[PDB]
Amino acid sequence: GSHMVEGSESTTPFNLFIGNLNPNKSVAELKVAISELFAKNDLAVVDVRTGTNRKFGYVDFESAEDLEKALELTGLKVFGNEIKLEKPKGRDSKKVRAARTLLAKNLSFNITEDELKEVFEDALEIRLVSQDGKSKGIAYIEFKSEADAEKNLEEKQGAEIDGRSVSLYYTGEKG
RNA sequence: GGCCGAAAUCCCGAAGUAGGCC
Repeated sequence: GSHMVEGSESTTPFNLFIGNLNPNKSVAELKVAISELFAKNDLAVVDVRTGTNRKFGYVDFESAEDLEKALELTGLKVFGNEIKLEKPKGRDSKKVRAARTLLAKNLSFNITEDELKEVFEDALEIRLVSQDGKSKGIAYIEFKSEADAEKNLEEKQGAEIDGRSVSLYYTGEKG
């Protein structure tokens, strides 16, 4: 579909983000499962997208009544994958935030975002990196900017905790 | 002239994008 509209960058006033789509299915299949469930729910999905690779995804409604039901619609099993839902975070092109972000490495099974939040008081967001279902030892951390994530990343780099030092791996192309 | 379709260590328009495949 090569059609665009005005207002800003959306097809409707009520939109939303979803997670857990289906990496073993199709994109239209993910949106159709949510479009069919809304047809039975009594909604009116105006549009739906995906979370690149069917990992997460998006949706769009035509009213505040579809957005409120769309909230309760977080119990959607996309082709057998209970998708998650919540306000959209459209800001950086997913791989764009990495520039102003840095992830910690060499962490442990006990450490956590809280501990990173205690060491990275300047970082605004953090994302623990495990093995898709099992603590791995890394933790992403985004700051107010590159110089911010860089000044803190270098300012700590190591943080003696859990009887172990946590390294910090930025997120760019040159690293 | 069709199609095919992965990644980006976590993470929520990456993308239905890149690269690739006939």
